[PDB]
Amino acid sequence: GFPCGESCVYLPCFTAAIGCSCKSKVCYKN
Repeated sequence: GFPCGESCVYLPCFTAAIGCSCKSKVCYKN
C-alpha cells in the first residue's frame, strides 16, 4: 500500500530488493 519511491513507467522496480513490485507504473509495497 506504500510507494517505494520508484517509477516503473519504463524500467522495472529494482526496489523489488526490498519487497516492492510494479503496480500500474508505480513501485509499491503493501
